Amino acid sequence: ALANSVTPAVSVNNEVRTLDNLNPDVRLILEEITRFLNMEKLLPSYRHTITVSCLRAIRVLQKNGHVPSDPALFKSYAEYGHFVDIRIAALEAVVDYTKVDRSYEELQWLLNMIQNDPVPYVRHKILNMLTKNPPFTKNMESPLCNEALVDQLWKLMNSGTSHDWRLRCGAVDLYFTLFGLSRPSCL
Amino acid sequence: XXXXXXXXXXXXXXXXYQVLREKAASQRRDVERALTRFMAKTGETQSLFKDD
Repeated sequence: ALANSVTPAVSVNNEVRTLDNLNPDVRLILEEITRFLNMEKLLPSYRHTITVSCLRAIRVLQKNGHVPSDPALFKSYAEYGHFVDIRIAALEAVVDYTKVDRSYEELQWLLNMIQNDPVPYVRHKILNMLTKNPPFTKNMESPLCNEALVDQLWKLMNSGTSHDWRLRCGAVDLYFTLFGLSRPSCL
Repeated sequence: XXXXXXXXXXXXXXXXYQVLREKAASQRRDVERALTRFMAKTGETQSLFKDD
């Protein structure tokens, strides 16, 4: 419900970057989500589900321009040695971050972690909700997939995906979304 | 009665149910924010803004 307290119209001109210690109730919401994140860091009660809701709240605050659009917290919670739900929420967050913001480097890291991790289900759901929440949208290509991302996605369909069938099935879903029934307008 | 007789003293009644549980929940909030600040400034820290 704190995440459903979307207030997108505070930053009129530049209020993103520790100007006001942004005000007035957003700071109280930040106090409460800080308290619950540190309690579940200390208490933890059942799967860090409070931490999942807090990370969704932190992404909604990044979508409203209060906390700036920085993936580094979500990057540090998409790491290996956490619970499945924490990692899957941070990966949903960074997929939507790559959708809205033009972060190409975190997409490159995301594809490299699709190649390199031992857990199958996080790859499964990265591909699933990357298809559900797509960046680089077909015939809207401003962030220039044609440069080398078509080549690396074609490689990740061909090579490095002999592990499971469903990972290249999700990559088939990726080319369904990304430049589906045509050439990718490269040559 | 000021010299001969006496009485008895208790000197402590409040008996305010909603006020008592407001005080209890405020003390719980204080313990939450105190331990929050303690291990916030103690251990490994990544912030929301730059250098919070």
